[PDB]
This record gives sequence, structure tokens and C-alpha cells, in this order.
Amino acid sequence: EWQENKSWNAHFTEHKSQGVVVLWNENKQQGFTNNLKRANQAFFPASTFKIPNSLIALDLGVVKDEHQVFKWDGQTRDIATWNRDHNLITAMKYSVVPVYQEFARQIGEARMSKMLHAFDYGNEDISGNVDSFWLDGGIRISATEQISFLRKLYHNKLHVSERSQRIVKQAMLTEANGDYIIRAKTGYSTRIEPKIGWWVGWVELDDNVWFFAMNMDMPTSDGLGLRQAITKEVLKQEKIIP
Amino acid sequence: EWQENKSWNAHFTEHKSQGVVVLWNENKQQGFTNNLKRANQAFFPASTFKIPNSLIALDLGVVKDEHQVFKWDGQTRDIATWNRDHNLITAMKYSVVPVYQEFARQIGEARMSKMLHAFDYGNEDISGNVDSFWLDGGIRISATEQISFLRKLYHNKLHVSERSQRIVKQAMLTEANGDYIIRAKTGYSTRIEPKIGWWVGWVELDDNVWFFAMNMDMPTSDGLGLRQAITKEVLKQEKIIP
Ligand SMILES: CC(C)(O/N=C(\C(=O)N[C@H](C(=O)O)[C@@H]1NC(C(=O)O)=C(C[n+]2ccccc2)CS1)c1csc(N)n1)C(=O)O
Ligand SMILES: [Cl-]
Ligand SMILES: [Cl-]
Ligand SMILES: [Cl-]
Repeated sequence: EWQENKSWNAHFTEHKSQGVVVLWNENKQQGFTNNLKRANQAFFPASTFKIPNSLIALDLGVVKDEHQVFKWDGQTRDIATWNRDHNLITAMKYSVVPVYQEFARQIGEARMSKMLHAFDYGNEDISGNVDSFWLDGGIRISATEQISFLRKLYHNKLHVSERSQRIVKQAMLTEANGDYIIRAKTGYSTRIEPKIGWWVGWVELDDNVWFFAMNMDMPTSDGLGLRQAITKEVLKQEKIIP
Repeated sequence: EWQENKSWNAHFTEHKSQGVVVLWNENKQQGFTNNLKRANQAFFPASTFKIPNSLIALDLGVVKDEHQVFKWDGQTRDIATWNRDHNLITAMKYSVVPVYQEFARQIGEARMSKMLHAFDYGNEDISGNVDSFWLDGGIRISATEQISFLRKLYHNKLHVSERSQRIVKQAMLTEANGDYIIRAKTGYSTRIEPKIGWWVGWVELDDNVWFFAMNMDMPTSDGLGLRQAITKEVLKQEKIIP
């Protein structure tokens, strides 16, 4: 059901990188990874948590829709794109933590915890501050657990409205052309070792869907592009994209 | 409110073609075109009619969701991509007329006419075969009328459910990257002169949306790629995309 293919390690070593790519063929219900152990090791979700956080905020009415404007609070942060107004689409695109921190406060701990349990999301532990726990609190998730969660989102099976799931899938849109559509979310965990990068989501084809979840050691910001590049080398090797 | 910019004609004449591009800046509520008259000239919608047809089929339950499979009827036809099973996503991508003819028959004349009147769509005239009138019946629509219809869809303001509009807009997804998202639909009017190609939809930016509608003289199928290419040259010239 899970098969290992150490061939992919070549795309990590070409950049003296280390990590795991997990793929799931939805038609055949078969998984593939370069590293079975690391595929099941849990890490901080970091900004991949904006997927569940969006769903809860939308379902509770904290976010009205994908056009609602969340005004910059006027405090300059050292990510330039955060110091402006955002909606859900742009907050996800630029991983605008302060917008999502405000969502999480309005959601509150009790509603956050029960939604994550209903989602079966990671260790479902929101130990810590409600507005930081996906960064430095108690929550952890593995690449295979990301796949399982994303599969439920793809099929509208999570315990939120169908509308909530459709809107988050819209906001996950990353790339599209006549060959594939990628809906996904990046993440970068920095507060505690090991510093890792995430890319999770799926590739939609005419006749199949390939779910994916990858994380990699990320000692500095200078390699963040490798999350997508290495994932794409594996997708190409497996003939999922040209 | 409307500006004529005949400088865009250079892109048409380069390919010894003729046509019109119409653009609408949603934030500024301002419109632009190379040919005010042809902007208002009504043509067969041809396969751009798959936009309202999709909406109607979804809102009436004729199409349950974007995953329902409409089986190929076994009759081999000249466009290979049509000779295969489809859902709403792939039927729109490959403009699979026979699938949408089935929709139209199930919708029926009465409900089709009522819907297009509720939509204020073109000249609202479905005279002819209930399953061919957008290609050889009485219906006609201009570029400016396409924009007016598309703006209502974008805003979920048409008189069908939000869900129906969300699903159609998902099916219209054509291109997406880090700079823009294009949701659009092509068309080729080939049954009754004059032979014309259509491309209509919108470009989503971080902080604005630019609606577009273009048609061009299209004597042979070999020029069809000009529809998107001339549109993008205009989009590039107006600095809307890089
Ligand atoms: C029939 C044929 C040749 O092509 N069939 C097509 C098709 O692609 N038709 C072309 C079209 O839509 O541009 C032309 N239709 C017209 C036109 O209808 O005016 C004539 C002239 N013509 C007249 C009567 C019957 C067929 C063709 C020539 S084919 C089609 C569309 S939807 C559907 N359910 N089939 C095939 O592949 O077997
Ligand atoms: Cl026909
Ligand atoms: Cl979408
Ligand atoms: Cl077409």
C-alpha cells in the first residue's frame, strides 16, 4: 500500500538536501515515498496549518468569504507582503501569519481543539497559545497524515460545510495550465530544531489526482525554492507532469 | 467610461487578422477596447455558451457535481478528445459539445429560456434546436454583453445558487501562476457565417480583476491559438500581466 523508491533521494542529494516526498495515487489507492520512516515522522505544520485554520474560520463565520478584507494592523513586520491589507486568497498566497493569528484568537481554544479532533488532524494537540501553537505549541503532523487530511478535503468529507471546503480549495490554487492543476500550501518551521520546509497538496489531472506531501531540512531561507523544485523533479520522474 | 485604444490593432494586423478585445477594470469601473463598434456586435456564442449552460445544468440537478461522469455515447466524431468519458471539468476544457447537448435536452426549452432571461444573456433568444441553438439558432451576444454576464458570475449575483456559480468558476480555470489567475472559455462559431473565434473570462490579480472578451475573424482552425496570444499581448501592453 506504501512502496518505497529510494531513487528519488537523487533529487535531494543533487542539492545536498535531505527530506521526504510522499505521493498517493488516488485512482489506484497506492502510496509512494523515498523514505518510509521520515514519511511517518511528525513535524510542526507551520504555515500548512493555514489550510485547517481557514476551514474553521470560514465554517464559524469568522471569515465571511474570500473577498473580506483583513486590514493591516499598522505594525511593520520584516516580510514586506504582510504589511498591507489581505483577503483569504492573498493571505494564503503570502502566508500572512498575523492575519491567521487573528483568526485563531476569534476561533478560540475550545472551538479550535474540537474542530481539529473532528478533522483527525495530526496529534490534534493545541497545547500552547491559541494563536501560535502551530508554530511553537504542541501540534505536530507527518507527511502521511497530511495526505490523509488533504484527501478528505478533496472529497468534501471534512466536518465543515461543503462551501467552506470549496473556498479553501480555491485559495490553495497555486499553478494551472493545460496539463495539470496544483492546489497546495507551503510551510517553513523555524522556532525549534529541526528547521524544515513543507509543501503539501495535490496535482489534478484530467483522469486522476496525485496527492503529495514533502518536507525537507531547511537550515536557511536560501533553499526554500527547493520545496517545489524537488517535488517537481519527482512528479516528472513519475510521469505525472511533463 | 469607455476608452478606444486602436493601438491594439497592431497585434491583429501582425497576424493579418481582424477583431476586437474588450477589457474591463473592475476596481476603476472602466472599460477599454480597440473597436467600440465591434465590441457591441453580437455573434453566435458558440462554446462560450458552456458557461451559462453549465450554470443551468448544475442549478437544476441535471449535473450533480463536477465529478459526475457523462459516458461517451460510442459514436466516433472528428475531435478525438470527444470520444471518451467526461465530467464537467474535462467537458469544458475540451469543449465537448455532445455532452452539453445532452444537458440542454434535459434542461428543456422552457427552463432554458427562463434562465437566459433571468441572466439577461445576450438577446435571450433560444430559437431552434434546444441542443444546437448556441451554434446555429437564434441566440446572439456581443463582447460587452459577455463582460456584463461574466461580472455577475464573478460576484455570485446570477439567479442560481452560489454553489453552482462556484463550480462553474472552478471549471473555467485555465491558467494560474504567481502573477495571475485566468478563468475563461473559448468558442469557435463554425456552422453559420461569419466564422469567428471567442475567448472570454477574467484575470484575477492580487488587488484587482480584469474582465475580458475578445472575438476575431477565424476562417480556418489553424488560427485558434491567436485568440489567447493576441489577448495576452494586449494584457502585456496594458501592464496587467508581466
Ligand atoms: C456530423 C460530424 C461530421 O460532425 N459532427 C459534429 C461537428 O463537429 N460538426 C461541425 C460543427 O458543428 O461545426 C460541422 N457541423 C455543421 C452543421 O451542423 O451545420 C456541418 C454541416 N452539417 C449539417 C448536418 C449534419 C452534419 C453537418 C458540417 S460539420 C458535431 C457537433 S455536435 C455533435 N453532436 N456532432 C461527425 O463528426 O460525424
Ligand atoms: Cl448537432
Ligand atoms: Cl479554482
Ligand atoms: Cl473553441
